[PDB]
Amino acid sequence: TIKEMPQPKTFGELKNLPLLNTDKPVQALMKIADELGEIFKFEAPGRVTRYLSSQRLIKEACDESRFDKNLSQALKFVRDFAGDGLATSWTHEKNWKKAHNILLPSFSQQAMKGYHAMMVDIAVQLVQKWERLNADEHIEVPEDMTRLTLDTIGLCGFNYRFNSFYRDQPHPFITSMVRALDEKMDENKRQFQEDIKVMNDLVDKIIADRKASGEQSDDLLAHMLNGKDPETGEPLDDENIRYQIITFLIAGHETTSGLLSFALYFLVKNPHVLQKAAEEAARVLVDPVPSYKQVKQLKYVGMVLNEALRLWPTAPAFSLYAKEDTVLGGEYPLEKGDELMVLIPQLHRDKTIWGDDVEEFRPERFENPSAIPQHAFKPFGNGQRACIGQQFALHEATLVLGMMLKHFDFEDHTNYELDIKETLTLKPEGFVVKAKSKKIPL
Ligand code: HEM
Ligand SMILES: C=Cc1ccccc1
Ligand SMILES: [Cl-]
Repeated sequence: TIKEMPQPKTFGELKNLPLLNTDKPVQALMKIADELGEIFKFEAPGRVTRYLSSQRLIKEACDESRFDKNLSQALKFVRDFAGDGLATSWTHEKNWKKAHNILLPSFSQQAMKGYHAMMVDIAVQLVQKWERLNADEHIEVPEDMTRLTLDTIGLCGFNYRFNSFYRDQPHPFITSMVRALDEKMDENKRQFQEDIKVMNDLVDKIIADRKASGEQSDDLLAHMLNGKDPETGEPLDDENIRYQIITFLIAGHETTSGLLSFALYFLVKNPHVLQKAAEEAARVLVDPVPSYKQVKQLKYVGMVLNEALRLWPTAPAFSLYAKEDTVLGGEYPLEKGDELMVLIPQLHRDKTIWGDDVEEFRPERFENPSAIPQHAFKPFGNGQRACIGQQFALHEATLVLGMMLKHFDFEDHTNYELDIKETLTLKPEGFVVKAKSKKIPL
């Protein structure tokens, strides 16, 4: 029997559109969800979508025979730069499945072992930076985590060194990336087009240096350049290879920087959790450099990372459309092409799944993950359109956080007040700490 969806306050002909005129629209959508419940309609001139918050409804929306990935307004904009790269292609575009099949083997267990030494190269630069600070100096947490994650995808994925740790100023790639993208929220056209040229010359250099190289390679770039899809039998064409390089250099670092920064925020705010994870790191990381196998034994560090993704998943929403007319939850009829948005932070606060203490930071929720019902925990998206870089993000973050907890004690010296900046990702803006060295050599 059919139900009418709640809707938040309207503004005449503008409908709900003005609720999004805020620098924190995900946070404002979470509040609407606390007020309206598991589903609400959100209308704008010429548009409608439905925001989902409960596991009981999201488990249906994750049914791939009924719903496929939709390009959100944001992906539609990013598409101007990332083209039909993995993240911004429709599932039905030839190049989505070709590139999925060609690039999947770049995240196999054997590929992950291949990347480990270069992840260590970066993680050691981070540890050295902090070792080298003078007394009383502090650390800008998301700034340094972005330094780490950017350098990690450039080097592991492309054998390119952004050398972020030699810079106190942004890398010309990144800031060009940002102001070209903003320059479609006279003159700022030699400027926007200076930037696009920055992006294009970097992609050009990545490709050309690989070709001029006589070294054998099995990294991500090697797959883009040489791999053949077993289905079509075809390799990627030059145009799509370019889009994939841009896709992975951005998707491959921003969300991972967020996760690291929230995890450390939650550790400093919960000193018993911090002590338990530091104890694990001291017990397990018995050598000067961690090995692949040692990172795999950092069980509790990995539970910390999942509990940080539970509360602040750093790609906080994904969009879907109905493949055919269908009824959601036995209550809401949908027509072919109708859109749904999955509000992941709210899914992750569903008290029917997690119990009443949902706001508490408790990594022990992840002790027995087979206990979690289907579709309840979704920081990496859904189905065949789920994050292809999941294992890469979690290996890098477990390695790096384990090393941080081995080498330093941390102080929340400002009593930092959580302030979450929203871009394509989320981060704790302005988060700073002091790190006192434990004086353990590398
Ligand atoms: C903790 C860090 C990360 C988070 C939370 C995350 C989250 C997500 C989510 C939610 C999606 C689905 C997007 C949608 O449905 O519209 C996705 C897709 C994707 N991610 Fe990640 N991601 C992370 C790290 C990475 C890394 C390190 C890489 C690359 C190495 C990456 C590459 C991609 C790509 C290429 C897709 C598109 C996959 C496809 O549709 O075929 N991500 N991610
Ligand atoms: C970092 C992976 C990703 C890809 C698309 C949207 C948000 C995050
Ligand atoms: Cl529990």
